[PDB]
Amino acid sequence: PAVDTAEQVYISSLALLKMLKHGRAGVPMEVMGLMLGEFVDDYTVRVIDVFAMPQSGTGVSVEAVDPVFQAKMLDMLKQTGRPEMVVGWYHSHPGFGCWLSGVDINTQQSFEALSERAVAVVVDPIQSVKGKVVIDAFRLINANMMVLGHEPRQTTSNLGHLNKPSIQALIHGLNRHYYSITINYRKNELEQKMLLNLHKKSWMEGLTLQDYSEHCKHNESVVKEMLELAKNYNKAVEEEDKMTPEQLAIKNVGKQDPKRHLEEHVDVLMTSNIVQCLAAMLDTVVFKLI
Amino acid sequence: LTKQYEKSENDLKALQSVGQIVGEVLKQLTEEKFIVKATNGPRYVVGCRRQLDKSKLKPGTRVALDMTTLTIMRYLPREVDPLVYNMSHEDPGNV
Amino acid sequence: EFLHAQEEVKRIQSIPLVIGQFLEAVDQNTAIVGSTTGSNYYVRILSTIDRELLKPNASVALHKHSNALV
Amino acid sequence: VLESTMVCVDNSEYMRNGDFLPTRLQAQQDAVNIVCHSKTRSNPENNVGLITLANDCEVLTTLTPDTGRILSKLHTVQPKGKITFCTGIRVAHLALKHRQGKNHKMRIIAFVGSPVEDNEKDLVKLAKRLKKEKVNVDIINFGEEEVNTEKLTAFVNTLNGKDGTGSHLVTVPPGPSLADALISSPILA
Amino acid sequence: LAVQKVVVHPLVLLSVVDHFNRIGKVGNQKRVVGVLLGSWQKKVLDVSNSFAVPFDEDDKDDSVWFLDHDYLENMYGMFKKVNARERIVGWYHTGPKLHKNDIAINELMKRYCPNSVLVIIDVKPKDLGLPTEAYISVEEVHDDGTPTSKTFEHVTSEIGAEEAEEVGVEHLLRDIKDTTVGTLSQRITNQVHGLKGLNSKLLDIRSYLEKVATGKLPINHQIIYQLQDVFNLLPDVSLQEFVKAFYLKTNDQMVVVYLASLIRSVVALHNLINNKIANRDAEKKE
Ligand SMILES: [Zn+2]
Repeated sequence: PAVDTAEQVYISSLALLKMLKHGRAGVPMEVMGLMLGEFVDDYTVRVIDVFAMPQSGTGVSVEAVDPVFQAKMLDMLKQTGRPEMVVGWYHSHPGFGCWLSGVDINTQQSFEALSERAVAVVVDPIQSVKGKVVIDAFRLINANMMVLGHEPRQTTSNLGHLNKPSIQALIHGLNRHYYSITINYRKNELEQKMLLNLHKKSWMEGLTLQDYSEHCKHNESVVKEMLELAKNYNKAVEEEDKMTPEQLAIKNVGKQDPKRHLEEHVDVLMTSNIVQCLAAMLDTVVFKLI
Repeated sequence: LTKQYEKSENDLKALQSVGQIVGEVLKQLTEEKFIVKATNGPRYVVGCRRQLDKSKLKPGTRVALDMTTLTIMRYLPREVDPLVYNMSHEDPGNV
Repeated sequence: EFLHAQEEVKRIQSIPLVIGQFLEAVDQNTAIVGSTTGSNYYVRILSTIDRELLKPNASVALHKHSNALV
Repeated sequence: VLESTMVCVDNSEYMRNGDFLPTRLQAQQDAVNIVCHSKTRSNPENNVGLITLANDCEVLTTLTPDTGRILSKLHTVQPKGKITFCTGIRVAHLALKHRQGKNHKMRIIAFVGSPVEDNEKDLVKLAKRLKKEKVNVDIINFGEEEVNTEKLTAFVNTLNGKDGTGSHLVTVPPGPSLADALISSPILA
Repeated sequence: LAVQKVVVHPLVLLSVVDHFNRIGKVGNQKRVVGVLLGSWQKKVLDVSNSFAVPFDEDDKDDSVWFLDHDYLENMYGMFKKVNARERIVGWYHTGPKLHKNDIAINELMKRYCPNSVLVIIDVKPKDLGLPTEAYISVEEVHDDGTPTSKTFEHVTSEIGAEEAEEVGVEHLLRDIKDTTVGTLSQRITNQVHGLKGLNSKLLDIRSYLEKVATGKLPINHQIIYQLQDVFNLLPDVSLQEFVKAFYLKTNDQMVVVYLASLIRSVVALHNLINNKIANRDAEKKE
């Protein structure tokens, strides 16, 4: 019964944010926690929620799992509608990629003895940027099976080889002592609409008019900036006429481009004045005494 | 001996710790970005621990950085040169 | 997706970054930088870097591994 | 048995009376100290929590496999306000629905030491609701049993229905200590 | 007051939505109540984490309600151990509006945090408003001689995210959030949302006044006092002084728009010049 390469680990929206928040706050400690969820089948591992284990002391490494903290947190989470078993553990790798070290391999073996399908999720809060989180799910490769000449997992699909392994992970034992499980994200309409409220400006701000004294001064200063930029823009036009195509860009390094700054000033000023004008016009009839 | 176990166990916890690179803060770029220079080495654009004060990290402050991430771990007092330490702790002879 | 690609290339700027000195721009995407480690490297420049700030003797943050100007 | 119990202690103004030596407040503290201790040895997993029956009910301590914390809370309980028995059982029943382990059985211990100022219809319908959730409330009719002997009679009879001694209505006449009659009552048996 | 603004992080919203879903799964619940954890910065609250607590209320009587405060203490020690800088800053409940017993629950919450802030997080995805409505308990000293009571005073709420929390949110909103719309279009959409938000607020007042007129609720005499100030503040845009000033200011911005558009067109002509030169040069060598 070899595990399938098409196995997927599903991380909920709540779970992903908790490890990112816990991992970032614990930078650079390899802060660990337990992933609650359910092994739906031989091909799916759902991570409904996670919770963070405390750090026993100083040291940038994964500490031993505290059994009293785990058991009495699991017991107390069951009271508020979370009767979900532990499907693995997560820990942070603050900036040096997502892989498993020697200590991480030993920690995973503790989970593998209890649950054979335990998943080691590594999250990189430092390398994670907006729209792309550096995450990976790992499960150990048994040395006895692979040494004798057996692949760690069967490949009955194309699903598990869509993500090219990183060289940093391949260096640190990927595909040698552990394998990567493809991570898919479970997002619903409800949670997705709720997250859309982030940075949603209040209705008061839309109709609020900017101070006209500062608006005119900003109008004043930026227009004065184009006065010098236009003077420099004229020089840039003549200079580029008599100037070789190898220096079309090299000569632009270290020297400001009047054309680029003129566009930015025009773009900034056009939205500043149009919005102020439209907001003033809307407020004229919306807030009327008659 | 019960005390022998405590000292032996203390060593095991002490073995898991890793040394930290000693540097010097040059300038704080952002709230979470710092420019530090190694004592004998290059200058790096590093981060800092959230739990740290970030107000005691004035430019020129000696700091300890993580070996891997180079994140600032703590701020240290001005280093006393061992030669200078031997200068102060030199016995005159009760003359 | 262009905005997503622009957003996702910023992970090359993740700390820690070794600090270099901009020496000479060979072309648009490549330049010579002097890392504080004491070695001069011919590396690439991230396309989302303001080339107007690449003045001579300008301190630049380089990738800790590839020394690229990020 | 593996059951979770809540003690509905009473701190009404009538708890200052010396009908029970030395004080009804002090007598009921010994009563809790014995009944709570009894539930501990019946099953080590048994859960005991404290709910005050003042003018407004206040859950001092929820269900816990601890005894000492119950008495420390009872030490700070001072006589104040009037009994509100209607809301006391429901607020105690609400905590029973949110117990540590759902395999535990419902059980509520009420210290009625002030008259229940409600109509018989409301008291009867409360018993039917507790019988729905298989909740057994054990009440000692000490204090003013001369006027509560009828309202509480409908309470236990409706809860116990026609079969099964789920709840008891043991009524101790005033004397040396109501706790001395508790060890002979079916509550502690 | 003691709080100037409450900042609710996206993690709290997801936790509250999940909390309502999991307990709501087993049994139909009017609302679910939890504890808000966060830090304090000047006078702006920074609600950043939350955990669920057992809670139940009888619908018939507001007085009967149970909150497992021993669970509340036990779970705090968990979160304090992991993150010591996150302290109890209030509670939350997912009920669409305030409840009568909320002032009673706050008193139980007040003993752990003296300036407790109740944030109502609506699980239902409202189209216009933010899902969070922060309140604080204050003593409303009436001038009519009625005794002072405990009332909830509204505190402005804002959804803000930590740098790492924002990173995960943009990952989850990667596909649906459309960032191609320019800044100018975004501000106009804000103005449309401002018009919709103001309209909804005005209908709420009109609905309240309609019920007052027909006797459904009595006259508050604080809303009516407030309403007279609202209509008195309505400016007269037909004054000659304001119209001349509006015309004078509008023309001041128009010339700047005209100057920017004038610069834009010729810069566009320069780009067309370069394109035709590049096209002509490319075809000459080929
Ligand atoms: Zn690790």
